[PDB]
Amino acid sequence: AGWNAYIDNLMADGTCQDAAIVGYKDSPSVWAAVPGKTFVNITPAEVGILVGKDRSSFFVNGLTLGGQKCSVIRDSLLQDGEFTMDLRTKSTGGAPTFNITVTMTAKTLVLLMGKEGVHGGMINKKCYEMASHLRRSQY
Amino acid sequence: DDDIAALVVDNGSGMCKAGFAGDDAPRAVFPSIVGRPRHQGVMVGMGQKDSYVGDEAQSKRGILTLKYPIEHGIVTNWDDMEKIWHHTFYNELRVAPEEHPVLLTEAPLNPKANREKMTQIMFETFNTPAMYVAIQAVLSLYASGRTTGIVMDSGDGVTHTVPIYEGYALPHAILRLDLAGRDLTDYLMKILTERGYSFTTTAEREIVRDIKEKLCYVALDFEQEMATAASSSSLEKSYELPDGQVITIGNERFRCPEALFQPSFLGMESCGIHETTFNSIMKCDVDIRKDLYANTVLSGGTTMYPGIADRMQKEITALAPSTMKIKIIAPPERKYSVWIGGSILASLSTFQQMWISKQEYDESGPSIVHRKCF
Ligand SMILES: Nc1ncnc2c1ncn2[C@@H]1O[C@H](COP(=O)(O)OP(=O)(O)OP(=O)(O)O)[C@@H](O)[C@H]1O
Ligand SMILES: [Sr+2]
Repeated sequence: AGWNAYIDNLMADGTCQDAAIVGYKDSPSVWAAVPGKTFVNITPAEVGILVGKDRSSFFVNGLTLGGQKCSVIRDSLLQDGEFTMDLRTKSTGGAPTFNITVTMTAKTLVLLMGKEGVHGGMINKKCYEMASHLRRSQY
Repeated sequence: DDDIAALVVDNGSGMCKAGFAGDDAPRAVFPSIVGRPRHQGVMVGMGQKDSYVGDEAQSKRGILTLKYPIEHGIVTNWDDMEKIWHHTFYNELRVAPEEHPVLLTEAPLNPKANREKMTQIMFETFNTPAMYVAIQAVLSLYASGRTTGIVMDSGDGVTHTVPIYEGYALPHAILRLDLAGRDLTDYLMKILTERGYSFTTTAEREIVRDIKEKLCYVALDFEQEMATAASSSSLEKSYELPDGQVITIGNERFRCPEALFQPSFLGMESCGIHETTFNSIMKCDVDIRKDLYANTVLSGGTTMYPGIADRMQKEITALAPSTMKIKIIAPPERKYSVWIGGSILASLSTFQQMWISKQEYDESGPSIVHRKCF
């Protein structure tokens, strides 16, 4: 069912725990998201941070995605033929943390969060192959 | 169990260490040089072999011209690195590349196209079932049993301070210093020759390497240490030439490693090692800094100097906010940290879902290294 086929796809093999497609164009808007998890809640401000002209203060300060706080590991989001930013989640009170890749396509922002113990590269590679299929679609 | 086990290959600027995952120490440690005769050579107890590689080229270094592939951690010469690797498998470990996955290590901040050329070679030229490329400082950390921290890695050609959050190096806060073991062998020979000494014959250019490694020390207070060279008695030690002759070294022993803390001694504008750990820490996420001060780990041959843990502590304690618990970690097996961190990692069943497989390389090409190795 629409953009939902991408997300139910991303979720298919029991490595991710969240997925979302977000038009970052004009007012940012989630177009499909794993229901009731974090990215269903992403907001314009945070999108503004992800696609911000200031590409540096997110390293000291951090960023939130949902209300979830996250350290930026790599950012090559705005960089051609790269498109990825890789992130890890901050904990309090011992909880697990999780890798995230965000991939900018022409119009969409695809984000995908691993289960605990899945490595940043499976996520990066998977979120990037899915987004390829947006970019080779004028999306 | 041996035949099958990944081969860990650690590619250093001065030294390469290669072995089998699940092992305690490197099985082959060798010089990182290719040496071609520059006069048609060959002993008649060898083929017309005009590239000697590793240590069988150290012991003819005087009669040969030596090329260094790896430089400041980065590979400048790709067919002579290809030679080194062929010698790693086929002559040092006596292995077949098409039956073992390889974990190759790489420099912090290693150029894009380098990561791809070593994915390229390994797959197409050695037909590797699988491979992974890990940054060296991150395997130093895992081998100390840690996941968050900052490593200060000082080899032969470079030093970097790498902040790592949960097994992931933070590339923006990585800082590179081009002053490491060779810079210190060189500066030792000049202060020794300034005392009217003579290191005039080839082998003996390599004899400063052993004084450096055998007698140098890091001073706690360079200043009160220099006048605790003038209150001599116990500071001069002697070294014996092959020639029969004697060397005596005194203020030089601690004045050599001091170029790490004060690179003005070397004529360099760079900050020393103590400031660079502190300036990577300041570039990281506000909420992991306290973790990075509690886990400062040193790794690499140039961190082996007596006094370097204490002097690193004393110095980071002066720049750091007046409260930070600062725990400098200097595991006694730290000349080999990058290799035993990779041996641990490539032995966990965890890791087999972490490699780039032959299949994936076909699927994607060489680019995939950027996706999967972070
Ligand atoms: N006890 C020691 N004191 C001082 N230096 C030492 C000692 N033992 C080894 N070294 C120096 O450490 C260097 C080798 O360390 P190492 O194996 O970490 O470097 P490398 O891997 O070849 O280089 P790089 O990180 O630049 O790639 C040599 O310069 C050697 O002189
Ligand atoms: Sr090294």
